[PDB]
Amino acid sequence: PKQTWWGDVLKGNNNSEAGKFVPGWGTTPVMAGFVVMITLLLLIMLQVYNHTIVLDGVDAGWTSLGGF
Amino acid sequence: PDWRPFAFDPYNPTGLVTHHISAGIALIIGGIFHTVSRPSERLYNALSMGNVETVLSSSVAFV
Amino acid sequence: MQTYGNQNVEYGWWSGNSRFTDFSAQFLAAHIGQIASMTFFAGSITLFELSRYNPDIPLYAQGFVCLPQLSRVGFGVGAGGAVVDTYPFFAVGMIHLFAAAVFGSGAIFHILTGPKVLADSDSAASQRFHFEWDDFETQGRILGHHLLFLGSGALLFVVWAATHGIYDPNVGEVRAVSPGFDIVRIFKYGWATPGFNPFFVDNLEDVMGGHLFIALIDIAGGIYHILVKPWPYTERIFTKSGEALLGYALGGLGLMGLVAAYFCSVNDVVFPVEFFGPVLQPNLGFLPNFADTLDVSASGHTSRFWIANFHYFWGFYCIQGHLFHALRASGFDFRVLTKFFTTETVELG
Amino acid sequence: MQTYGQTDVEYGWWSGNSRFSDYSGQFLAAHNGQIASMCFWAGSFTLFEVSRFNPDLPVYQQNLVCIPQLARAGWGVAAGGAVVDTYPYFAIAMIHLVAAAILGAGALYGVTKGPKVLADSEFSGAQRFHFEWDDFETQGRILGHHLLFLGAACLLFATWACTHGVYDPVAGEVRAISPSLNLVRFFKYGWATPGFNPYFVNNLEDVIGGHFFVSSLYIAGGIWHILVKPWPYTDKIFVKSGEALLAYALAGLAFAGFNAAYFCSVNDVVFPVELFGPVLEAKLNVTPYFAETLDASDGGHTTRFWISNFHYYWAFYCLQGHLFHALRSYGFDFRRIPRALASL
Amino acid sequence: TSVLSNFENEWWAGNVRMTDLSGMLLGAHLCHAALMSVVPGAFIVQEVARYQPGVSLPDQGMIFMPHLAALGVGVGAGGEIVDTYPFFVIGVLHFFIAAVCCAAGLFHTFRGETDLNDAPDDSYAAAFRYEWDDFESLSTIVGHHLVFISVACLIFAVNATYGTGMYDINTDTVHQISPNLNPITLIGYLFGFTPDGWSGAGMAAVNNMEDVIGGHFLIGVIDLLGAAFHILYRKPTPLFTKHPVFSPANGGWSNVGMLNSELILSWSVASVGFMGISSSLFIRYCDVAYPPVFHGVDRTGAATLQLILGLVWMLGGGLWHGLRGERLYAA
Ligand code: CL7
Ligand SMILES: CC1=C(/C=C/C(C)=C/C=C/C(C)=C/C=C/C=C(C)/C=C/C=C(C)/C=C/C2=C[C@H](C)[C@H](O)CC2(C)C)C(C)(C)C[C@@H](O)C1
Ligand SMILES: CC1=C(/C=C/C(C)=C/C=C/C(C)=C/C=C/C=C(C)/C=C/C=C(C)/C=C/C2=C[C@H](C)[C@H](O)CC2(C)C)C(C)(C)C[C@@H](O)C1
Ligand SMILES: CC1=C(/C=C/C(C)=C/C=C/C(C)=C/C=C/C=C(C)/C=C/C=C(C)/C=C/C2=C[C@H](C)[C@H](O)CC2(C)C)C(C)(C)C[C@@H](O)C1
Repeated sequence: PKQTWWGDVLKGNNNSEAGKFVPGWGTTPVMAGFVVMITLLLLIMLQVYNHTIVLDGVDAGWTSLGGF
Repeated sequence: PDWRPFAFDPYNPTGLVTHHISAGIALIIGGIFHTVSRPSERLYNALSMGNVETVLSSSVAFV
Repeated sequence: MQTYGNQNVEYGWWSGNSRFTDFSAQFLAAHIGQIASMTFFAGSITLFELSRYNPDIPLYAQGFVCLPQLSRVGFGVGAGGAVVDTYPFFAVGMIHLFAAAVFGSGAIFHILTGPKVLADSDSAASQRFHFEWDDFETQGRILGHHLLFLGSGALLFVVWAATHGIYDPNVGEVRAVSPGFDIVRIFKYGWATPGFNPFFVDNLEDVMGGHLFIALIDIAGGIYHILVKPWPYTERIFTKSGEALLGYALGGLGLMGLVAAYFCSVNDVVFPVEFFGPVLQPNLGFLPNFADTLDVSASGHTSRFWIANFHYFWGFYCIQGHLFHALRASGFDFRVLTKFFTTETVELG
Repeated sequence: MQTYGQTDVEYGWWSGNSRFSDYSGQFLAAHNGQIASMCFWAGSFTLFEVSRFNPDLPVYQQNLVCIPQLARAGWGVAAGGAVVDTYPYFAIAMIHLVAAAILGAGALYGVTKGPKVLADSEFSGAQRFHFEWDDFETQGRILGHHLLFLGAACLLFATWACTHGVYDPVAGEVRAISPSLNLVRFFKYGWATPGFNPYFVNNLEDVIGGHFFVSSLYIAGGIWHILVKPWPYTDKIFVKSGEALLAYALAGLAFAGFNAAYFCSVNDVVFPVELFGPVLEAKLNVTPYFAETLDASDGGHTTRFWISNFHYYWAFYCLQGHLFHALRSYGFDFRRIPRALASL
Repeated sequence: TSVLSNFENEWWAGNVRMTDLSGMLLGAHLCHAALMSVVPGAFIVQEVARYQPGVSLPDQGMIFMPHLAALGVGVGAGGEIVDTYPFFVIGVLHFFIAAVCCAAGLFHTFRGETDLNDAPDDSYAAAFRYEWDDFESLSTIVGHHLVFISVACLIFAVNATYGTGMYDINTDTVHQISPNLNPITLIGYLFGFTPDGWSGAGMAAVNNMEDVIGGHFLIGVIDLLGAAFHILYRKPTPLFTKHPVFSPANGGWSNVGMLNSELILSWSVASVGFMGISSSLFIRYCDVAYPPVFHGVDRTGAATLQLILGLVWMLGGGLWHGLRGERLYAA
């Protein structure tokens, strides 16, 4: 159990609050919303990549490279 | 970078920058929260956050 | 000295010259020796320069500080700044060396004559010279006598310029100069009103008048200080210690050195072009410089360059030394600086 | 300083000045030092610019800040905005350096031999100048004297402009300018009526008339504050500590700096083009800045660019410091920031 | 803190902690207004920075310049932007307003007293004491805010009619348009009774500036009268008290007319969502108030954005806070 200097610096981040949790649900409800949000985001991207969704003036193909 | 919707065109490189900026910030916030916030008993017991094997499982799925 | 609190301080040899701050005889000896060193420099360097003088090379191109100064004040310079006869320089250097020997003899005399303190010496008339680092009356008399000597020197310059003549680059040849006297024009040079700027004096007549004025002022002040004790307010303001007087003198000298450094680089009359070289220009990068204003290619630097830069540095570091000694004499010990990176306040009297 | 409740506060070297906040002699010494450094910068960089100056290239495209401002007040420019001689610049710089030396001497004195606390000085002329952070009556007279100096300087600038004359970009030379002054005009400028936008003054006569008005205002205010105590309601409104006065002063400086930066950016009568360069355009992105109407390639950046851009951020961070010190004087502890997260 | 759902003291819900703290709540609203006012000025300055004269506004993607140009700011005949400085002035003035609001919010969050119930007994600040139960207190708040909104609307109308007017779409340039004050004609739009027949989009089928300006005069006068009503009376009436409400507080309709903090918030949120949907219809169809010289012709995206926001506020926020308030009426 060497008491190095860097260990002194980092031990608080390592295991100061090890094994601690808040009871109940806590922030879990909020997390739910975030997941749903990204579940739309990714979905939209997929369809945009899939050409299911066609955004206005956004030609999902090699033609969009025009301008470089 | 441009935040107009045509940055979601996968073939236009202006999206990539626009991604790595915004997503980058999103991770920083996401970092800060997790550097401070504790888990929840419910999730902590469900996912067994005390056991590194759960981190392995989730990381392998992500990869 | 200072000796913050604790007296009887022990000084290493590196700071060993502070040991005799209380031994009046040794103090005299040290300063006579220093003046001997100065005049020895003058004479010996004059000869050292004469040895390698080239009439073909222009005077300022070769590295000199003494031949231009002698040639400026008469002393064997022909028309158009020509060094006709090189013997008067030899005579001047020789007299300086003889004076140096005299001064050094006096220095050793006092370093070995009697007691370290001039109070105890049983000469009963050398005791008239023992001083104190607290009494302002004696130091006022001393100041008066030294001012008398300075005024007598300025008078001698005025006389020698009146009779023997003196070089005038505007005239172009050694010439007697009438001593002007116009207090109005003296004060107009004091204000630096647009016509008259002190560092751009054009007529040696104005210089001579100013020197006459300076001689009068110094002699009058010397008489006044010999006769009159300092007023009480001067005891209120100034501290009475040796290091304090060193600080005052150092500040004055630093100012004078900076003034002379600026004088060299700019004025063309009192520093003629044919002897010292073309005027310099003051530059300021990190630190002030004086640019030669001439191609240093195959010509080195003019003597004016060397004089101006050396005296800028002399003046600057005399100012820094003045700050150091004033800070000590007021009571500030620099050891407290070591407490900078701690939580203890870096501050005392 | 704030020192929430606790006494005998320990300040690390990185926050060291707070230590002398409660001593008046050292306070004076520190501020003498600060103004000495300002004056020293003025003189030193006058000399520096003169040393790096070419009478050939355009003035504004050369990186300069002191020569153009000195020229704008005369002193070396004859016509067409070209610097002819350089010596008056050198003289002004030398006077500034000497004044800096004197002020720094005052500061160094205040540190060593001057009284640490003025009230404790034996001189009893020094005990006149002692002050306390909670006494608005004395600080009123201090304010009055400083306002007097400000107004005297403004009046001096006015008279120098009138008699000696300043640059006139409309005229193209140095002119002696008569003051075109009318109160109705100045209220038109204050209300920004369509013909009168105060950032777009067109005639220096109006500028100097405004300076006469401003000098009169400052002198009147100085006399008023020397003579008249602050009212009782001021005790209810304001706070009583050094940090609070620092916050007010920072707010005032931020306001002045924003006005100055915008002035430099948009006006072209006070800042003639031949000296400072073409006018700038405000541009917002993630952070505001002023950009050159003309091309900045091959010419670096004009003097106007540097001055206005620098002072915008001086003003902005002065505002941030104003907020910081105001909140500190409100008793708000910033140790709450790394503490709240610990609780969560 | 005046709530006991399950998670009152959670940091991610911490704003509820200011439910009764009047001073802190006032500061929080002021800081929020500072945000709401910073955005327009900042984005107007940013827009004017990149504005190009030759190209028209709809092709430059400006989302604040069109609304300013609709009021005759910096435009001339033919609907082309001439001078850009007045937009910059508008942005700067919004900066000033935001700075004042932020100063107030900082004062009331830290320097000011947290709870005005702790004010020093008629110290110019007990007059601002309010309670989420007594009706009289909140009545004067509603009245004064109505005063301000009414004065704003009247000012807009007066400017349009007398001073420098607005950019009239039909007349093709900026004009002081003569208002139409036929009250039956104006209030007919609310049911779709446009002069050219019934229309699906109420209030949005106006085909002339005179109708809108007359409507604004009418709204200003109505709101001023309502402001007088609420300031001068402050007393509950048999409209609020004794009206039917359906709630599980008592299963089935009841005439209680309950009052609560969450309930007031819910009504306000529903109102905002409704305004969002109405504005959605407006920008979809009404091109008198949105000249396609500036906002472009196709405007489905902005209308959809408004629709989504209106649904989120009216349905989501309104329902959530209404249900919470009704449940809290079990005290
Ligand atoms: C940036 C916003 C800001 C503004 C503009 C501002 N302050 Mg502050 N400000 C003060 C004065 C002040 C004045 C007079 C003033 C008006 O101009 C301002 N401020 C203005 C002091 C009373 C008070 C303490 C000031 C104080 O002690 O400042 C010292 C701070 C710094 C960074 C010096 C580091 C700068 C150099 C790069 C590094 C030098 C190293 C050195 C070369 C090596 C050794 C040399 C040696 C061996 C010879 C203060 C604070 C403080 C803060 C903070 C965060 C600020 N401020 C901020 C501001 C304290 O912590 C702090 C505070 O109160 O915490 C307790
Ligand atoms: C003010 C004060 C202090 C400061 C005191 C100080 C240090 C005061 C400073 C005094 C100075 C710097 C005095 C300088 C005086 C300069 C003089 C008298 C110049 C004389 C120059 C002459 C006569 C030149 C003459 C010619 C010479 C030359 C040829 C010219 O071509 C022309 C011509 C003929 C004019 C403290 C700090 C000590 C104590 C404080 O409490 C009070
Ligand atoms: C209300 C309030 C307060 C006040 C808070 C504030 C914000 C106070 C602010 C005061 C300000 C910002 C005053 C600003 C005044 C600006 C003035 C007076 C402009 C003056 C310009 C003049 C006089 C002439 C300028 C020219 C002169 C110049 C030479 C040119 O020729 C142009 C020309 C003609 C414009 C407190 C602090 C008292 C209490 C707080 O809690 C709330
Ligand atoms: C109190 C109550 C409840 C609530 C009932 C509800 C939902 C009541 C709804 C109340 C509303 C929606 C009132 C709003 C009225 C809107 C008005 C009066 C708008 C007037 C606008 C006018 C006159 C503007 C007109 C123009 C002005 C405008 C500038 C344009 O140029 C167009 C043009 C010319 C038409 C419950 C649900 C709790 C229980 C109910 O039984 C009773």
